[PDB]
Amino acid sequence: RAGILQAIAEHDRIGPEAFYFLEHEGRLYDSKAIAGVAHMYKHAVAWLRREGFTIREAPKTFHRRVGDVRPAALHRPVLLLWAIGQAVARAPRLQPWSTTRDAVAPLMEKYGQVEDGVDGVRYPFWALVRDDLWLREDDYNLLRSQPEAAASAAAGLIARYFHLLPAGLLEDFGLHELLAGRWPDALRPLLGETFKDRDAIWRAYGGQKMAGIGCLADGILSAFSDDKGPYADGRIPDTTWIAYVGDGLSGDQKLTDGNELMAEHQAVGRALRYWHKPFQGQWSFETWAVIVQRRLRWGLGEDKLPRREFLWVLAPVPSPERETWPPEVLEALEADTGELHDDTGDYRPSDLALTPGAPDGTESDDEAYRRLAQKAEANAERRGQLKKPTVADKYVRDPSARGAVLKRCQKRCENPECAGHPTELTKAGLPILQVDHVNDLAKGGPDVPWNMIALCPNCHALKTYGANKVRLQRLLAATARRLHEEKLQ
Amino acid sequence: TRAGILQAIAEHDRIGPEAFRATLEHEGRLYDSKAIAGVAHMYHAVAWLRREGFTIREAPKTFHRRVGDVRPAMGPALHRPVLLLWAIGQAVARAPRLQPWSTTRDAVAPLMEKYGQVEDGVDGVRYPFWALVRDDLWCVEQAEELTLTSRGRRPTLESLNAVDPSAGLREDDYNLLRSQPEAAASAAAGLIARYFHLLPAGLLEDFGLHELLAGRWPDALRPLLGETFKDRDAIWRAYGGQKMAGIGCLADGILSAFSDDKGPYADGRIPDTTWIAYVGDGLSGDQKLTDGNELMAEHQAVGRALRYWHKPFQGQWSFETWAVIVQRRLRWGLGEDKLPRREFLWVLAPVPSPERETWPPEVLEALEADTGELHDDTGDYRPSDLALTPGAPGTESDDEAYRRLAQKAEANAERRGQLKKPTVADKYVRDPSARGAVLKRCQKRCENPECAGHPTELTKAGLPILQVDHVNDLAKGGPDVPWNMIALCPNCHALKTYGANKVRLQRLLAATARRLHEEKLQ
Ligand SMILES: [Zn+2]
Ligand SMILES: [Zn+2]
Repeated sequence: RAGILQAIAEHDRIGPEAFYFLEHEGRLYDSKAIAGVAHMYKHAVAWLRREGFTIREAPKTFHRRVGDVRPAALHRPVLLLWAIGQAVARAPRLQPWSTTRDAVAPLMEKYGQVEDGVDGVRYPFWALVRDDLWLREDDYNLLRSQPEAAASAAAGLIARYFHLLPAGLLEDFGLHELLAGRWPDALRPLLGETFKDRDAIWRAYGGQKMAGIGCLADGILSAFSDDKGPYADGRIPDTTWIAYVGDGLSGDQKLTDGNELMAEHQAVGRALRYWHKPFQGQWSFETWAVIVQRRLRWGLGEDKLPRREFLWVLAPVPSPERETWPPEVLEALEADTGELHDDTGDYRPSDLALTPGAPDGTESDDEAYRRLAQKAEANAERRGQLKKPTVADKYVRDPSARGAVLKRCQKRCENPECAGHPTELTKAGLPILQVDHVNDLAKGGPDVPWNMIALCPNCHALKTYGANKVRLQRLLAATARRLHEEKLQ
Repeated sequence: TRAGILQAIAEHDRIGPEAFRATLEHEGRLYDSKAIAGVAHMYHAVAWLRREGFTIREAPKTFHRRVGDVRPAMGPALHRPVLLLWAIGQAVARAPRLQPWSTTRDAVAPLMEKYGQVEDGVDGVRYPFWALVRDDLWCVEQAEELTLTSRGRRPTLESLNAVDPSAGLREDDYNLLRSQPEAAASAAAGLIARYFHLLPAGLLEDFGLHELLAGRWPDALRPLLGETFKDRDAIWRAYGGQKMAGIGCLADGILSAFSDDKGPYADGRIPDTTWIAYVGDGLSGDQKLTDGNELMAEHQAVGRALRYWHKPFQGQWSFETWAVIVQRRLRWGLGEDKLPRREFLWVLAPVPSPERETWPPEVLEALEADTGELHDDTGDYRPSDLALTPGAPGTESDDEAYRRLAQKAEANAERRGQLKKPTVADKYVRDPSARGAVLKRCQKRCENPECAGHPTELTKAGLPILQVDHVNDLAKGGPDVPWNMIALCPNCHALKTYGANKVRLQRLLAATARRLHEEKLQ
C-alpha cells in the first residue's frame, strides 16, 4: 500500500477540493481520504503507518486546549478569562501590551493572589502562546459568533480554578451578563446524557477509557462506576450517597493517578462528575458529587486476591456551585478533616464473605467472631459520642459487625420462624441471605451484631413490609441478642 | 374629581415617588391610593378613586409568575408571547420602556407572521397590544381615546393608527429586566419552553435574544436537575403551582408531574427500562381529559417535554428528569375512595433537556410511532382480576375463568409479535391480562415445585409476598403470556435471577409454567 505516494501526487496535481492528517514532504493530507484513493490505484491510519508515513493529529478544539491549561497557577486562567470577557464585549482581537497589562494586573492581584500584578501578567502573556491559545484568529471568531463556547470555556476555567466563585468575579471580568443565573449551566455533558460504550463517552468528551477516575477534555474530574452484578449499586443503603471504590486495579491501592486527583479534590472541596452504568444498562452522567469522607477497606482485585482499597464516600449535589449544595453535604464537610480512616482492625479479608476458607489454618475458631463483635462495640461507642454526626457517620456500615453476623449465622436464616430457604449459593458464591439491623440505623439503632440478623429474602420481606412486621421485629430483636450472647460464654 | 386625580398622578410622575413621600394602577406605574386622593382634593378614599373609574390593586405577583400565567384559553394563542418576547428583547437592548404603537406594529408584525403563524401580522399585533394589559404585563398611556372592537378585546386598527399611543412594559418589570439579565433569560426561556419548544432558526435574533440565549435557551430555567425538597409544600414555596398530583403547572407555567412512591416494592419505572409508567390525574372516579390529564394530552400532541418529580419511599422529593409523553393508555386502578376505576397511564420517556436536539433516538422513534391516541386496555381485563381488589370472588366467573385472561394475553401477544418497528414501550410495558391470569392461577403460592418454603403472611398492603415474573425475559424475546410466566416467592425469585443453578431452574420453571397453564385449559 505504499502506492499511496501516487494518491498524494494526485492530491498535489489537482488540489484539496478534488483529492487526523498524514504528513509528507511538509504538506498535510487527510488520512482517511488518502488511504481510500490509494485503494483505487476505519483501519486506515494503521495501514498508512505500516507504510513508512508519519501521522499527525488534527488541531485540538478550543474546548480541549483551554482544558489542557492545568497546574504542574492562576496566571494563565486569569488572562484567559479576561480575554474571553473582552471577546464577548466585542473588543478588538489583538490589543497592545500596555493596555492589557494595567487592565489585567488588578484582576491578577485580587483573584490570582499574586503580589505584583503588573509582573504577574508577564508570565502568561508569553507562556500562553505555547499553550496554543495566544487570542487566536479562529478562537476569537468562535467566541464572537457562538456565545455558548465562551460561556462553556469560562465555566470550565471557573470550575477548576475559581470553584468558590468570589463576589465580583463575573464583573470584574467581562462575564456577568454572560454567566448570569448560573455559571456552570454552559458545561457539557448535561445531567442524564446516556452512552452505550465507555468509548462513546470518550468520543464525545475526551479523557481516556482507562480508569475509574480521570479528567475529560474540559479538564474537569470524572469518576466512573460500573455495576458488576444485579442487587449491587454504589449507593450506601438508606441514603443517596455513594461508596465509590478507588483506583488501583490489583494490589494495595495508593494515592496515585485517580486516587491522587480525588484527594486533591477532597482537600479544596471541589465537586466532580459521577458516571454510572447500572447492570445490563447504559452509562450516564448522573450527578455532580463532592468528596465527603475517604476510608480504607479490604476488597478483592482483578487477580482475585485480597487487597487494601480506598473508599471514597461521595455526596451528590445539583451543580458545582457551592450555594446549591444542601446543608447535610455542607455539614459533612467541614466535619471531614480530609484524613484517611483505616480498615484493618476488626476486619480481616475473612472475616468477610468474598474469600472462601475452611478455615484451613485453625488459628481462629469461627466463634471468634468475638474479636469482630468487640471491634464493632468499640467503634459503635466511639460513634455514639459524636456530637454532630454526619450522614456518613450514621449510615456507612461497619464491616466488622457485618463480618460478625456472617460468622455467626453460617449461611442460614436466623429467623426462628423461617418458612424455609435454599442452600444454593449465588453465581458469585455467596449465600442467598442478607445481614440487616433489627433496629434500623435510621431510627437510632446501633451498628453492632446483637442488633443485627441474617435473613433470607422471604424473611427479609416479612421484616420489611410484612403485615406482622412489628411482632417479628420483637422476635428478631430477642433472638439476635440471644444468639449473640450464646457466642460469648 | 377624575381629572383632578389625573393631574395629581401627572405631578407624581413629574417629581418622583421620593419627593412625593417628602411633600392605584394607572400608568403601568403604581401610586399610593390615599396620597393620590389627598393631592386630588386640596390642590375610603379608595371608594372615591374606584368611583371615578380607576383600577385599585394589591402588590402584583412576581414578573416570573405573571409571565407564567400567560396561557392559552394549529391553535392561535402565540400573539401574547410573541409580543412579550419582543419586549424582553427590546428591554435587554436598552430600548425605551414606552414606545409608540406605530413602530411596535411594523417591528413585530413580521415576527407575528413568521413565528405566530398568523396571516395578517399587522392585525395580529392589535390583539396582544391591548389584551396584555389585563394580564398585568403591558400599559397603553392614552387609552380612553381608543375605540374598542364590538367584541371587547381589540382596539380597532383605525383608532390605533390615529392616536399612535405610546405603550410598553410595566415600570418595575422594565427595570428588573434592565438590571438583572437572569430574569430576562428566565422569562424568555419560559415563553420559549411553552410556545416555540421546537425552536426554529433563528428566532433568537430575529427577536434580539441571540446574545442572551444562543448557547442554550433552557439553561436559565429553575429548578435545576437534582434539587431536593422535604415536603410538597417546600416545592410549592420555591416554585409555586398547587399541591396537586398533576400534571400541575409551576409558577413559570411549565408542566410538572409528581410521583410519590407508596411502599417499598415499587417505583414508577417500567421494568427492564428507565421509562416511567405514570398514573393520571383525577383522584377518585373514572379519570377524564380534564385538569392535569388535559395538559398532558396537549403536551403529547405537540411533543413537548415536562418536569418529572419523584419521591422514593421514605425519601425526599426531587426534580429528577425532564420527560416526554411517548404513549397513553387506559387501565383499571383504585382511587382514593379505594374503589376500582378507569385511569390514564402516561408512558413517559426521560430526556436530558426540553431541547429536542438533545433527545436520544429511542425516544424520537417512539414519538414518531405514537399516533397520540388512547390505548384502552380496560376491555382486556376486569377489576376482579387485579390483586388490589379483594373478593370472594363470583358468581360471574370461577377462578379458572383465568382462561378468559390467558386468551386476551395471547391475542395481544400475537398482535405485538407482528410489529415491524416495535418501540421500547411496545416491548417492555407489561400486559395486565397476563399478570392477572398468573395471579388467578397461583392463588397466593410459589409455583416453583422445588420451593424450600415461603410464608403465607400478607404485606401491609394486603398482597401476598410473591412476584409474577417471566421465565423467558421479555428483553430476550420471550412472550408476555401466562405460560411464559411464573409466580415466585422472594427466595425462588432470587434463585431464578442470580442463583448458581439459574439455568436449570429456568428449564424447570418453563416446563412447570406450560404445564400449569395447560392444566387450566381442559
Ligand atoms: Zn428465613
Ligand atoms: Zn418459592
